[PDB]
Amino acid sequence: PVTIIIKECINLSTAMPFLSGFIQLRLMLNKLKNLDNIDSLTILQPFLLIVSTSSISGYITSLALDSLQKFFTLNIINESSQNYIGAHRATVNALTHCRFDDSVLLKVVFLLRSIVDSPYGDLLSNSIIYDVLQTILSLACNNRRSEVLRNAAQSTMIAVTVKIFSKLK
Amino acid sequence: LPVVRQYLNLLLSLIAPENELKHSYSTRIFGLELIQTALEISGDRLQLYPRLFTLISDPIFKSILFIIQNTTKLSLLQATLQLFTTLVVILGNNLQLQIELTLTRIFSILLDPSIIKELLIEQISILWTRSPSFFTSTFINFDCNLDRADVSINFLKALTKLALPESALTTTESVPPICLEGLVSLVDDMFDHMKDIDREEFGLKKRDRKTEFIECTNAFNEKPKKGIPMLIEKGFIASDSDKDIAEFLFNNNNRMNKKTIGLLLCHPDKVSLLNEYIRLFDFSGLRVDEAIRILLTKFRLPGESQQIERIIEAFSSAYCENQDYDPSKISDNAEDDISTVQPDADSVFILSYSIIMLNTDLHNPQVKEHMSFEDYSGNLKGCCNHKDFPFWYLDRIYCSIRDKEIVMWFEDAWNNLISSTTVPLELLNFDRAIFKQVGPSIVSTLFNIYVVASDDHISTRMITSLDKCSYISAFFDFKDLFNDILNSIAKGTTLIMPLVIPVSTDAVRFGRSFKGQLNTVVFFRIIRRNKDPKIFSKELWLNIVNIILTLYEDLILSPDIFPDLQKRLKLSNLPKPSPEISINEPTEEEIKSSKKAMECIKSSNIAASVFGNESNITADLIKTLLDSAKTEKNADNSRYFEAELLFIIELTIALFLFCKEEKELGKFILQKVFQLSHTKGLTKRTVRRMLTYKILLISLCADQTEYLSKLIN
Repeated sequence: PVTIIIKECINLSTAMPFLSGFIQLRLMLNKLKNLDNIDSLTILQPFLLIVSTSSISGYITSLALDSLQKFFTLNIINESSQNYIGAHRATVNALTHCRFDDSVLLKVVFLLRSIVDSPYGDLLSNSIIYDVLQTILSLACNNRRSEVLRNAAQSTMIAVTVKIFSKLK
Repeated sequence: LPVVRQYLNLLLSLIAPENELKHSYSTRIFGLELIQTALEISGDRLQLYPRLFTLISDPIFKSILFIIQNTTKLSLLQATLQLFTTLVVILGNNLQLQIELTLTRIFSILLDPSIIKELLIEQISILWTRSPSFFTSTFINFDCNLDRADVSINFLKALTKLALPESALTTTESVPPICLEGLVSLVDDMFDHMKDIDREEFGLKKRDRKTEFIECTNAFNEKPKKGIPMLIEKGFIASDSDKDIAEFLFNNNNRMNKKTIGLLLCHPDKVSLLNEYIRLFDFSGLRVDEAIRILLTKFRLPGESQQIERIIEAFSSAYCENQDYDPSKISDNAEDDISTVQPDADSVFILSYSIIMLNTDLHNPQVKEHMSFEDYSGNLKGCCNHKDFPFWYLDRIYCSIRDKEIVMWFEDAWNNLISSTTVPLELLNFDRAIFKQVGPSIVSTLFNIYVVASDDHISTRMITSLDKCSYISAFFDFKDLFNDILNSIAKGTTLIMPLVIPVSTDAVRFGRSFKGQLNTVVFFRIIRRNKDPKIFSKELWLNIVNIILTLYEDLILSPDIFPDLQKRLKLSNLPKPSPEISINEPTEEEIKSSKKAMECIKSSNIAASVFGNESNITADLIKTLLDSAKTEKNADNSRYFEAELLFIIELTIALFLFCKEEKELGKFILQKVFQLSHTKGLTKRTVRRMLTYKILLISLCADQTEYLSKLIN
């Protein structure tokens, strides 16, 4: 089924311009029989609006990123979904820009690992993977963060380097 | 695959009632999320494996249910409700008996803190949302069976009770929109299934039997003495003789209260029934204490000793006939053999009394002194008819008593549960039982929210769903909901000084209120589309007639409803109702409201609303509209007495010309026309115009000659 997204919508609504978007999303996805012709940039755009901006506390961003990871792990977006390429482009594109204590960044890093390592990461544009690599390298090189997050950064950059240079074949 | 069973057993060990203090609540919410993910990844195929299915069915629902009623924090409750809702959606086909208990306990906690109720409603909301046919599907799957509860109707009843603004004290301010969403979705679902099907084509026997059974159970609990022959009345029993009636009680004891059977069997006249009640059961090969336990499971002990005496007498006498007599091998070296003891009636009668005493003093908490094991065996020294019982008889019974006590709160109720398990046109037809048992409640709550609330956006949705309810009542032939809807709207329209484009008290009250506008529009929107006049009652006819007459009271409704009749008979338009003063006092905000009312009635198509379509043309409308005539001049109503009579008369002539009952109904209206024509000195034009109508009535009717003679003379 695809009832997970409405459940995550009500889960994130308990935050007490974005709440109106989420309630519109719930009213839209009252519809049954799979996501169907929905123009799948909009099925999850308000989640990207939460993480993209820089005027919301870390708790809501962590909840939104958990929702995104839940959607990807359960594979809500698939090849059958309309415009899945654009959605999986936008989700990596938004995470590169500003965000956010350290657990939020590790959640972003783990989601980046999971997206890039999977088959759908192959569909990302070559102008975007450079931005992802720049972001992870900025995390790894910087020492102000906690050391264990730096080690996680180290491992993900090794993994995505192997995944990138494997494509050179 | 054994790894899956081991891992799920481990996740069971994470969250459980017994393993509460060992692990912290972060672990518990995490385990709830893990079980949710595991169910989500594969739940369609999880049913096939029975070793795993028992693990996900029987002992994890314990962990679910136990920490809804007992928990107080919010974070754990969120994840538990997440898992519960996912279990409902994914595995709704099977897993049907266990789920009913948790919905029942959910509504039990809901009806009777503040934030917890909001979380409960907000989390359970998705069941009706993602499955709009949920209320129907639970009715097919669960309600139609004879047994079990009836929580399908109680769901809508609980939502209805929670929907009002009265629940500010009970719950916080977020609940009412959340429940009202599903409450409106119920009515909105029906119009999706209405477009295909016409009225005349339409024009659950198990549910009929269930209604008969539930009414019989209610009466039998209320009064068994009348209930028994009433139960014979329904034909559910072979005959009056006690054999069949006694057979009925044992099979279906789960639904009946113990106290009812206890007070039924206590009376002295029915003591003969005990001669055949206990005859069915037979405890051969079992000890007396086990038989006493099964006996106490079936009914509650009385309080009065004399009442208890006959019940113990019947119980003790019943055992003796079951077992024959082979007592000649008395000895004390026996090791668990029962048949050697074959006591008389008095011996079993005395044996019965001492067995029951241990429960109400030793195990009871109110009494503090304990009679020991010593005094119990000390009591019966030379009490069983000059010979004592064997001293291994009482010790076995005392050991059997000490392990467990009899129960007449939560854990024990599960014990009876598992024993039950271990041991398009058709949808409409299966509909029409939902609305009958909830409809008055749903319309009452809708009207309460409509009248109390003030926002335009909510009220428009309310009135639209109200019209959906009216259409639903119209499709069937309920004729108690529909009159209530239209009558209460008629009350709600707010139509039950020097004027001029008139201005009036009723007009200015109309214009200044937004509430009346939607009521007046939607009401005659109902009246525009209809398929039978008989559903209307006398009160609604009075209401609409008073509406049209009150609109005629001022210069709102143009009385030119039937220009064809006037052009046929060659009269001018009827005389207008003659207001006070005319020129072109009021000023500023007085007129600007009232003109809007003059617009809104024109949006209602009031002329063609009730008179336009031919469905409402019937004897009731004419008969009550003639009754509506004032027939009396007064200084208060001297403005319009001359004109209302003409308006009523001509309107009835046009109405009567449509009806084809050209034999009977004309006599009544001709009678009332001639009764009306003799008012005190009405003006010249009125009597001038009335004779044309009178000649027309004389033409319409048949063999009405005396009135024509009086007309000439």
